[PDB]
Amino acid sequence: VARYPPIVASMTADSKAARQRRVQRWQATVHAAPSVDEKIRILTKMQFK
Amino acid sequence: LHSKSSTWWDEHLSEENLSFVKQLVSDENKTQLTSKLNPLKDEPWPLHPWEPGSFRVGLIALKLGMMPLWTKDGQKHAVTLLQVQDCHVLKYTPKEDHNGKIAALTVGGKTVSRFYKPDSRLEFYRDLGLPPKQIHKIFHVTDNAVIKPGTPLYAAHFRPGQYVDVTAKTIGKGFQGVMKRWGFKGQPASHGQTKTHRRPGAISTGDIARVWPGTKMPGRMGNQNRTVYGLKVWRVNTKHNIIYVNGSVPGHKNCLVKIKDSTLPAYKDSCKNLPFPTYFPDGDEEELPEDLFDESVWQPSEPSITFA
Amino acid sequence: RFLSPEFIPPRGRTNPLKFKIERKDMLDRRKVLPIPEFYVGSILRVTTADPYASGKTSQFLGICIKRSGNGLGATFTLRNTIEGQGVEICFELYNPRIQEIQVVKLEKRLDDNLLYLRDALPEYSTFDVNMKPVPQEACQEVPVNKLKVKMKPKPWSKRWERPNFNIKGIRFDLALTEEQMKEAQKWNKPWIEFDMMREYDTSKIEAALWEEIEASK
Amino acid sequence: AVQKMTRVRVVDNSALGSTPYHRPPRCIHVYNKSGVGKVGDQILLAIRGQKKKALIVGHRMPGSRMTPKFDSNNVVLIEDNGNPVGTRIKIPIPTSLRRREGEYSKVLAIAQNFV
Amino acid sequence: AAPKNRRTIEVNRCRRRNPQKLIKIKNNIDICPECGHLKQKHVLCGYCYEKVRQETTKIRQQIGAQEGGPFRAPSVETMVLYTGEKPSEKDQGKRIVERNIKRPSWFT
Amino acid sequence: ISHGRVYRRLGLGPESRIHLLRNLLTGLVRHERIEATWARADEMRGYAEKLIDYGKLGDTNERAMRMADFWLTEKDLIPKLFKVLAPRFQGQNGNYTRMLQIPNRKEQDRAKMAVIEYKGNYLPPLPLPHRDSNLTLLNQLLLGLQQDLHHNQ
RNA sequence: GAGCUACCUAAAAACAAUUUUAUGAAUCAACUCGUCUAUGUGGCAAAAUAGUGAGAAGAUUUUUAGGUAGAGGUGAAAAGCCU
Ligand SMILES: [Mg+2]
Ligand SMILES: [Mg+2]
Ligand SMILES: [Mg+2]
Ligand SMILES: [Mg+2]
Ligand SMILES: [Mg+2]
Ligand SMILES: [Mg+2]
Ligand SMILES: [Mg+2]
Ligand SMILES: [Mg+2]
Ligand SMILES: [Mg+2]
Ligand SMILES: [Mg+2]
Ligand SMILES: [Mg+2]
Ligand SMILES: [Mg+2]
Ligand SMILES: [Mg+2]
Ligand SMILES: [Mg+2]
Ligand SMILES: [Mg+2]
Ligand SMILES: [Zn+2]
Repeated sequence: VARYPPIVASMTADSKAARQRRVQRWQATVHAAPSVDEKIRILTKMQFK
Repeated sequence: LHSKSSTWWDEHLSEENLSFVKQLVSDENKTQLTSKLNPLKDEPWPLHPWEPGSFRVGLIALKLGMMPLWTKDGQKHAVTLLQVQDCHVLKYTPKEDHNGKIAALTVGGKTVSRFYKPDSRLEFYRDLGLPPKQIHKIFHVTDNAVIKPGTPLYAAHFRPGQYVDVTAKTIGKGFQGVMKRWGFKGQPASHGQTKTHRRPGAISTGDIARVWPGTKMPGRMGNQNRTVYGLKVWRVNTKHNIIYVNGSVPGHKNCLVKIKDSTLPAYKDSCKNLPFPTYFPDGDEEELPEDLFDESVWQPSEPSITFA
Repeated sequence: RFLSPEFIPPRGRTNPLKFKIERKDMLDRRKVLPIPEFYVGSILRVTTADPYASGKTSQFLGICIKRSGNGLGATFTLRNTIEGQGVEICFELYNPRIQEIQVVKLEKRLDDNLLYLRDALPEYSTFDVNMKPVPQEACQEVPVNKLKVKMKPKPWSKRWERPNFNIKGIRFDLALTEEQMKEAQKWNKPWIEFDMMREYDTSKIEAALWEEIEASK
Repeated sequence: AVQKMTRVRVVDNSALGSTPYHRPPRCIHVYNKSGVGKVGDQILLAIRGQKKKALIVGHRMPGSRMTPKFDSNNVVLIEDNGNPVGTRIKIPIPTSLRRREGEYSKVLAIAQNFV
Repeated sequence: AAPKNRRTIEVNRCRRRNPQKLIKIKNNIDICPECGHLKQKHVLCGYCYEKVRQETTKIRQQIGAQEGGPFRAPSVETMVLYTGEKPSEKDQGKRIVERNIKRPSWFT
Repeated sequence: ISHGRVYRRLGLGPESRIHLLRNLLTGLVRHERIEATWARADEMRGYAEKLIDYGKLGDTNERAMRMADFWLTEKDLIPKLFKVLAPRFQGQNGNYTRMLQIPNRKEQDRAKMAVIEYKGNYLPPLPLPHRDSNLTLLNQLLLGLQQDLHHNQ
């Protein structure tokens, strides 16, 4: 009966594993958006080349 | 290389011989120290009686710490614990060689290892047949009070009610400023003071065009020999050779101190009652109680004080 | 097994012999006078002989707000309010003019310091001088009183909300808005509790000390 | 510890203090070579435009062990001749006042409670 | 504060050639018995240590290849085996790292 | 005056000191042999010793888990501490870490360096300082003295 | 020589949230300015930094191009500004 902590990468570190974990954080804010406008707004709000 | 090289006691010893040498060196400490336990049966020097104006030897002790203490009047006295530890008489000079009117006895306490010491010090002790001691000190002793070298000294050499003087090196404070070294006021915090808060003010006057010798300036504070005068002895523990001395003693805990009868005017010839040459336990004239107290002291295990 | 705190040595470079010498003296006084078991927050009545009179006795009853000291110099503070005037006396357990110590009410409180009771309402500080002792159960654990006191206006003796005090006995919700509680958390040092070289483990020392105390009996 | 300009609580029943006034009394002088004032030390108050002598009977600063620390700086008013201005003191007074060098028997007589 | 006078080479030569400012000769330099290279008495040999770390890097490279990714540290003991060696009974149930080279003489 | 203080001042401050030591400890647990500056390795050695003590307490201990969680930033190491390192050091009462000084860093800062490792690891053995043999001239004379002393009472 | 700065012409921009109202109104960002103190004083800087402050839908601020030239220009006059 030992509650080992989940083996996941840190959220704040400066690595590739930690970046891919901050990507799922915003991606989850789309999953959890009720309306389709919010989903499309989140997916397109940030402009890049 | 055909040049100087460094060595220490452990460099060439094997794993087994490392333990063997440690046990051997400690073995020698045991036998040597038990040889000198009986001064009076080893050709003791003649024991002269006390005459007025005599000064007897003192002891070197280690500073254990402090504790509270109470008197039958209910007052609380902070007291310091001094342990007499491997204290032996080491060297004797006569009045002529010391160049003083009085003679000198060098005592030493707190036996130490033999492994990082100069050959000179080790030879000095090998002649005397003692393990090396941490520190030497010199005591001024009159001719009647001379004691043969190699004679151990014990806390019972002092008795409750006598006043004593302790000298030891003070705690070092490193390089310090002028406020903490000499208690200078300093300068204001605000109202326009620019980069001058803890600084010394004007060194001197404009006329003399120099700084007087002995002007107080920033420097290294502490680590100096200081002495405290007129400290009462409240109690002596004969089993552990502990002396209870009123008030504070210079130095840190585990610091070696020099204990000798007080030189203040009041207690000029108080050593009449005390063992004049020294306290000999080998004589065994009467066996001392484990704890010696001063009459005013309220001993623990006594009934609670009721100022009826 | 309740080992009185004063027996536990503080860490440092002082010799163990200095402690052994003191313990023997401490045990000697305890035989003459019995020092009851008590904790911070328990109410005590201490009868001491006054030195300003002819051995006449004085009595003071209060809650033990603080316990501190090692060896024969250990002390405990206890507060009360008399005719609407708070007073605190810092008694010395081994002072030879303490005639008797009676634990009127034995209990434990959420914190081991109750200095904040200076800023709490007077009710939490006032205790009846004439109150009779309450029963105790030896083969039981001491009760832990979980009372959370109510404070008077914010200007306090100290900043009890700050994380260094770690007070768990004050109703911070009533007296402080969440904005203040958030701001006060800017003085929090989360690493302190998790650095292993700052913890002084006394289990072995307590075990050896407990055996010696019983052996002397 | 009471100093110059400290704020004090008169613990008599005398009219000079008893009467509620928007300003408390403030210490103007401490009768010592040391500027600090402790239990049993006289001080000169400025109370309602009047300069009046007084005696400290308690303070918030810690003292030696086995003495009582109060929550307020308590003071009693004494006349120029030294007789207390007020006739009663209902607040506890420490018993150390008896043995301190000085004249405190008059104040002790007026005090019913001692701590 | 600025200099009132230029400082002479004779004054400067005393300051910067004072013994306090000279390089102190070292008495703690000795030879390593195995390699015959120089070392200080209280520090490890920098040549023998260099052998160990180069082998250590090779082993750590092999460990990474076996794991294949981050956060794959085993919960069981590890052991290193060289060509011509097979796990013993005591070696059962322990991660095994295999090295192409023969067992080094120092490594035991 | 810094008499009696048992810590070095490292990093940007007190919190920065812990995090710097925490990363070194995390590396030591994963790799079991680490190179760092002598001062930093000396500072981290104490935490390396105590961490193993917490592992010995056991997996089910909650205080050990919280402490292990804080210090090991990579959470895969938590099973390693409780199930690999702690079982290894069951017999010992202490002295789990071996720390030695290696030549100065050849990087223009000439830092004083040290290699810190846990005892019993799988890596190639370090070239430790080995004492002389009993067959040497000085040792034999000491060995000769030992035999006589024991045999003759 | 008006790519700085003073003033002007033409063509363009920016001002969230909150309360008032219907505003050279209010609180306060972005933005504009530079009150007080400390640091700095061959400095990060030939006028800055860090705090603290004033204005912040207007006589506001900003961008681009053009104009006025030394016996002169510009000036909500400080004999200010015109690299
Ligand atoms: Mg000052
Ligand atoms: Mg300043
Ligand atoms: Mg002159
Ligand atoms: Mg205060
Ligand atoms: Mg010269
Ligand atoms: Mg220092
Ligand atoms: Mg140090
Ligand atoms: Mg223009
Ligand atoms: Mg707006
Ligand atoms: Mg406006
Ligand atoms: Mg404003
Ligand atoms: Mg305004
Ligand atoms: Mg203008
Ligand atoms: Mg004008
Ligand atoms: Mg110009
Ligand atoms: Zn080598």
